[PDB]
Amino acid sequence: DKIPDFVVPGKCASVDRNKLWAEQTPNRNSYAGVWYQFALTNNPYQLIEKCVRNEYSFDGKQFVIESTGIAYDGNLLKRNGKLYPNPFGEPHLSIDYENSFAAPLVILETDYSNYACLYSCIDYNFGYHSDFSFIFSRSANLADQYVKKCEAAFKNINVDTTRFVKTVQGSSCPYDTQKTL
Amino acid sequence: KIPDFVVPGKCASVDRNKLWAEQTPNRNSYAGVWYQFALTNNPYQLIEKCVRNEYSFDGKQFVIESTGIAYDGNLLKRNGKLYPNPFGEPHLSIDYENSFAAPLVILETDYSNYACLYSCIDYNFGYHSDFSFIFSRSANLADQYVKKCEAAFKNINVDTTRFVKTVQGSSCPYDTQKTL
Repeated sequence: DKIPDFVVPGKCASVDRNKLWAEQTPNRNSYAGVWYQFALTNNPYQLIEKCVRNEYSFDGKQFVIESTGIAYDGNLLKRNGKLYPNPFGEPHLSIDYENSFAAPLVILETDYSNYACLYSCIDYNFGYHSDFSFIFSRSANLADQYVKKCEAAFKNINVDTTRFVKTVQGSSCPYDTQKTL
Repeated sequence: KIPDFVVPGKCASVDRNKLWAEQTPNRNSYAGVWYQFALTNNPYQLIEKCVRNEYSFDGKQFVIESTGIAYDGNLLKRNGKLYPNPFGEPHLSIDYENSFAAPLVILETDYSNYACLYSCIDYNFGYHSDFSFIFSRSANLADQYVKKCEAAFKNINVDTTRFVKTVQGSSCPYDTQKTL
């Protein structure tokens, strides 16, 4: 039998959230601004296929997100999101979007000015989990030195980095239009 | 050949504003204990049998203590919350410790006997998954109320043959569960 490659035997990995959480709380303003999705592992929830541009505004208690790009049907699309602390006090953020589920979102590693390596995982009741990983860049491109940092981070939590797929970005993307949606 | 909870098409349009208008003044009457009578295939629900959900309303949200027997046969408690959708959408979010949060619509309830609950998520490939539940104030639920939920789910084109009954009743250690 075959199943989606994002449904994986066993439980979600450990991932040292308290340390990350404590590193990241002082730095929220530095995480704000525009992040481009450089690559992601197979994600059946992401409605934006190409030119994925995530604009974050920090209001002192959460991030308000405008996510834009080209949808799977070829039209421009804007999605309104939020990133806020997990409501049970767990050491991670919840990422939430209009007309969507909300999920944990761990920042496995970031330097704030070039890249971010993001991770979400869910355990199922039948001995499997699904996880969803992302490489974010402050630009349309991302140098291999930074990509390799994320590769290391994901390998360290036993994520198969051959699962990453690059997202269309760059001069073919109507970013100046997207930012006005 | 794909799971029976991955269904073609978009999530149904459900008439959430009418339901929110009806329900928002009655939150207090939704508190207390609800047993899960039946549900459609759900890969997220960690409690297999004897599912007992105790709701406390604080004015703004519900706190939930869910107990029963896990899939390994051991007792389990899960902590949940049910709060208004943070974007101001006319539905609640159901959230549990160390899980995802999802929309949760009350398609129909009489507060004193039954509730018919519904969640749906859209995929980027044009299918959806929905997750439906029949709750009862008791371990059993009279047929008339089962039928009311069936009609409410059929009205939004959820295939009610997907429901499976949850173990409830004498085989269940509720007084231990109350305790957890």
